[PDB]
Amino acid sequence: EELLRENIELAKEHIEIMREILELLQKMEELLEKDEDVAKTIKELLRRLKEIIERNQRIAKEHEYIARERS
Amino acid sequence: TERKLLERSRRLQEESKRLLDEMAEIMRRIKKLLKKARGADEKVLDELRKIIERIRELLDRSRKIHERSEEIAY
Repeated sequence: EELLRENIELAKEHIEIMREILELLQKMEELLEKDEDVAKTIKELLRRLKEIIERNQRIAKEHEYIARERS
Repeated sequence: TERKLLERSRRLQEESKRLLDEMAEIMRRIKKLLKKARGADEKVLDELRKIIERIRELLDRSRKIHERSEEIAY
């Protein structure tokens, strides 16, 4: 129960991280807008990155639920 | 299906591990590409420098989460 309780907290933290990271990536886009080839490659990278975070964001929630159920 | 939950969680963490590696490498890629971008404003480029290393740190910490979570699950 101690570990399961820890699992819940750990998962929650991860979700928070992904939230902040998602916020930071958005801030990065603002500055990117503020070389065409370089910026183009960047824009795609953050686009691809964004998608990655969302999926991982879903996983974090999914795990948190698992941890909740596992208790 | 209690064992189902353990198996389910274990699979997800494997996937999530894959994601953080892919993300970290992307961020690394960005830092290199940014430095190659002398054309942009130096101050703004630095800001992204500070921002990215903030993110990179969080991904390191996230990796520590997984490492820990894997211990608990194991």
